[PDB]
Amino acid sequence: FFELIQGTEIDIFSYKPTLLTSKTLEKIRPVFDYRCMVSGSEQKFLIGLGKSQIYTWDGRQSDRWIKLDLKTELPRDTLLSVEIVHELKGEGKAQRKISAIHILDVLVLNGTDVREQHFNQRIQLAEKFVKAVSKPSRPDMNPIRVKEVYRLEEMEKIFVRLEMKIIKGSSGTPKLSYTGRDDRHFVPMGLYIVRTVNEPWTMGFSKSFKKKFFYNKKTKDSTFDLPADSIAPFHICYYGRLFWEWGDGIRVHDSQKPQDQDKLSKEDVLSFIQMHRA
Amino acid sequence: MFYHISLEHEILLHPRYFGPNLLNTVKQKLFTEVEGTCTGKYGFVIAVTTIDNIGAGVIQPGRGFVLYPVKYKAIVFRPFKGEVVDAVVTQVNKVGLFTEIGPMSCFISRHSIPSEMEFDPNSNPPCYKTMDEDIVIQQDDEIRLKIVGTRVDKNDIFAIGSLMDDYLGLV
Amino acid sequence: EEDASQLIFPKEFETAETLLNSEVHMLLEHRKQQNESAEDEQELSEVFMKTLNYTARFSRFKNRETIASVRSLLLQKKLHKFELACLANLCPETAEESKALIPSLEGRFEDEELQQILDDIQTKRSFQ
Amino acid sequence: GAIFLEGVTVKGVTQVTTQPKLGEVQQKCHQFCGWEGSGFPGAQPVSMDKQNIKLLDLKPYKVSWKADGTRYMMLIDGTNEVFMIDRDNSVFHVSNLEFPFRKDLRMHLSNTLLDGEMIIDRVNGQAVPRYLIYDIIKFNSQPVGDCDFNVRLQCIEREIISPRHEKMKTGLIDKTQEPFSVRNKPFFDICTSRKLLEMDGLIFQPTGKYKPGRCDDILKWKPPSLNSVDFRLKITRMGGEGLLPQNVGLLYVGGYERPFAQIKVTKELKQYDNKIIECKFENNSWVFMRQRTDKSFPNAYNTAMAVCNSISNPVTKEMLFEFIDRCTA
Repeated sequence: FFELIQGTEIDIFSYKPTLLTSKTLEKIRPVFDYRCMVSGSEQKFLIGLGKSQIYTWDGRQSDRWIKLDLKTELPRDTLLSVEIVHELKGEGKAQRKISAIHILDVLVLNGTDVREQHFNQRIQLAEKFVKAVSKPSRPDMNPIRVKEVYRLEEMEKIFVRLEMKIIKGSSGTPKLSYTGRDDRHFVPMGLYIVRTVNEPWTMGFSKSFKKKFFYNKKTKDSTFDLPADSIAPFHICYYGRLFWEWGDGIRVHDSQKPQDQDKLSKEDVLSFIQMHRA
Repeated sequence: MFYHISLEHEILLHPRYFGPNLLNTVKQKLFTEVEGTCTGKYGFVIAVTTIDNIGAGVIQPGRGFVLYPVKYKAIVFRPFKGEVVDAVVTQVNKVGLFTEIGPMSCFISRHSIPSEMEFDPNSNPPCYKTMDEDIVIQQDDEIRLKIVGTRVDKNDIFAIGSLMDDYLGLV
Repeated sequence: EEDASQLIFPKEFETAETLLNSEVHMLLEHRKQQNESAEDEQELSEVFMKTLNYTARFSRFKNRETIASVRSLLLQKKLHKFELACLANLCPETAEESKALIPSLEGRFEDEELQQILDDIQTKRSFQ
Repeated sequence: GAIFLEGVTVKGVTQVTTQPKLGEVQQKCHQFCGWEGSGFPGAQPVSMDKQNIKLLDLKPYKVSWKADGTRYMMLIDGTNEVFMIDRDNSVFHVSNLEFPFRKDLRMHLSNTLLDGEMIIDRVNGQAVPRYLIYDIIKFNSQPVGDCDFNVRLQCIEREIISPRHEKMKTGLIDKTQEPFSVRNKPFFDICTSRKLLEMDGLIFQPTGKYKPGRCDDILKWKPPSLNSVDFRLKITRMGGEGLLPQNVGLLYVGGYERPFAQIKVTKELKQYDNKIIECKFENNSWVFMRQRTDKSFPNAYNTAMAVCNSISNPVTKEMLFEFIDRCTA
């Protein structure tokens, strides 16, 4: 890990997400600077030393690297930001849940550093990597996936994939479930909001040109092309991240009752986003 | 069943470990010695709730260390023959079923699992499922099992459960 | 020699007083909070962690006032401690299931009174 | 021990594991020092104690400011012929560093051996490596080490520096191309240490010929604050019949078969198990300042002890000062 980080400060890996609350909602402005993804476990770092020599770490300097107890393989010199997600198949007694590695972001891929590339661009390299390490002849192996990344101005598309499903062991009580690109779902814990544009830049929408543009708040310059210094590298994306937790009392699907009035609903976050798209 | 009982255990204090505070040393010694243990008569010793009584310290003749009989409220657990208990599945095997009840490993053999719940390695988790694909017992599930018998080995109990009678399987 | 289906317990487990799963969760999280303070004391057993997360997963009564209400409503019922705790932990919904998971409840209570008590359990279950 | 200088990587410097070349480089150093045993020929200084400091009055001394650095003898044999030697005997080839002969600038130096340290420096907030030449053993096979420390000090100036400066004046040498800066540590007569005081201490250098090996008359002074020893940290539960099997942090030193000392094991100390731990001394206790990633083994035992001989019978920041000022009269 110290070799792969090349003298980057270790404290960067210890930063906790800012909780999204009515007091922190203003931080998601401007809306176009952000991406979002549905979380199904706590975030961890993962290092690949080759084959089944895969280890995880929870970002605290006190914590040991733990060997990953999953039947999966990764190239040496691989450093990922991940979560572990169990994918339930079916419902109730017939329900079958399989844990899967879900990549949230990437730093190093088989000795290629990608940390300074744009979040979507880093994810583009990450998406190809999951196919590269894929093993479809080996249904006994634990799957690696990339998270579905949404534009923050399209968060409405996430709630259409939230369903109330009967999980094995929930005493028959339906649980909130996020359904992926396949016939698998997981119980969501919340939603990460990641900044992809670096200061002093920000993304506007031009009503005259019907296109997004980058605006430099210091120079007052505007461009329709991606400025190289507008790119948020991994450390800015990781440090600047918000987390909207989806615990009890939070309404994100219409079948949930009762709502806690001190907690942001889907309707509050979507209304705020709609007011700040324009 | 998760039990709240009172237990008696004797602590041996060498005079090197007296200190200015003597009784806190005995409390830390009891929290070290019996927490996390398992005995055949009293089961899984989970924790010590409240150290009730500290006995009189009998200096053993010829020995140096003092001996404290100690009564203490304790949370324990004991597995029982025929008790229907909730459990977490850890592994589905073609021979049996590794589940957990607390720290206890429980092994449910397939020969005492009915003919509906067949084994499948061809699913990406190897699991227990029927031909209707309705009851799917796989890893990290919440199930219920009837404990037939327990075997204690090396100062710890493991158990054997079953699913033969009614209303057993997935919650 | 022992049999939990007919309350056949050893003589050591005669004064055995039961506990609920949320009671075990609350008291062991209090022990974990005692371990968080009061330093120069190491981490507890692997048994402690496994029991604590095990009863955290299967916890049904999210309030201690819920614990006290279930304990007050069941303790005034002519049950053994074992039958009381196994009912309040497994939480069945039909009185046939109440007699099937616990075969020592055969004829202790009337099955309509038993279904009243099970509906009181499902009334006092803190849902998720 | 392929880390050349820790805190930076440097262009062209490379460990030498080639069997024919290494045996040569080492052999030629032993040769040039007239050195006896195995390993590093370089003169080794010793720590000032209340007994040593009496020597500053027995003969003439020069003094300079130690900085923590790494000890490297530089062997200049030819054209790309420059090499560097470790406290370890590790050998490194240096590439674009060139030493002109003072008479003929077209020629290069051969059969020259230098003593000095590699130090990292600060101007721009970024690391600039420097080699400081603090002594010279051989020049053209000329045995300048048997000459007098001012003679050797001057030699280094006109033979190894002025020439590299002239060729830089002309653009035959773009300072920029060379892996590191090259400089001579300035030394001062004894009487000037009062005006002076990453500089961690003092060095007291005698006027006599260079000697390889342990030099009891070359004195390194460190303020007793910075005294530190590197132990390997081993913590084990210790209550076999004892009531409390509290795990206890034991400290280990090289050469000693059993435990040297004990440290009270902190909640944070634990993850350092098997790894070198660096300790200071304060309260009749040891303390953990940092971790070192550059060694898999502790200090030599007799090193730890000569650390202690230093801490308990210390030469104080003030004791040294009175001793110098009195003799400056």
